[PDB]
Amino acid sequence: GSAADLELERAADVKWEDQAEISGSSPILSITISEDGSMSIKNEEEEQTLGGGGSGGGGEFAGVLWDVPSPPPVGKAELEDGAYRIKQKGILGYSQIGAGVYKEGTFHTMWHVTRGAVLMHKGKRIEPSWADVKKDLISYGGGWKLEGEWKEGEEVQVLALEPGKNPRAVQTKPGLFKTNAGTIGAVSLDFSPGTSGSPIIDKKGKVVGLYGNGVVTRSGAYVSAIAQTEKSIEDNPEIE
Amino acid sequence: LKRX
Repeated sequence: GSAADLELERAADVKWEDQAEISGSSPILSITISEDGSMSIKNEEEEQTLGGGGSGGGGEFAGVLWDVPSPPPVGKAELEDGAYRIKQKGILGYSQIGAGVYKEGTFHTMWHVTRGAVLMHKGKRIEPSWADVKKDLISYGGGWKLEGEWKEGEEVQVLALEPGKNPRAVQTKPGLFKTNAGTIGAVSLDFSPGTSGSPIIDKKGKVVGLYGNGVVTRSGAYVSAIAQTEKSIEDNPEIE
Repeated sequence: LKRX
């Protein structure tokens, strides 16, 4: 199956990009809720395209694509530092999810990108430290720790890496969609399917969370849950 | 790393 070739490629940094475009604030949508736990639109989308799409340093066009500087003189772990385009040879072949979020020493991205697979540099393997389906958040290096948390009340921007192009910082204010439970409040955006792992970053580089699990709705708009850093619940002693 |  998979979990045998999942390569990283830095494209940008996890930060507000000056390409700030107001496109969110999308009012009331109707999304088809699957048994309350899941939520989606009943329209089969298909849009596996981000990494490559031009001779942009990172690439190969054979296996995967990279931008990883782990050096033989003093290195051990992997750290390209920032917002990554990411692509595996697995599941349905050679396809890119896009956004891999590594800040300081912690790599923290979405769960729905996988079912808890291992990472690498096209034939050099590195294991993640955490995977959680509930919040839809995975970690590498250790337990995730930032600070900020976005929720439907304040306005933010989503840092979505474009296919073959620059990190599209889209200004996304709170949105919501109608539900069997009444309404869910989330990030409602009229735009192309934003990259999986897109960090929720303010103009001042605040919050720096993650776009949650969602779908291309109206076969045109992209609406997804809000994911944020609650700080990793280390109830257990880290050593003793 | 696959779809989105």
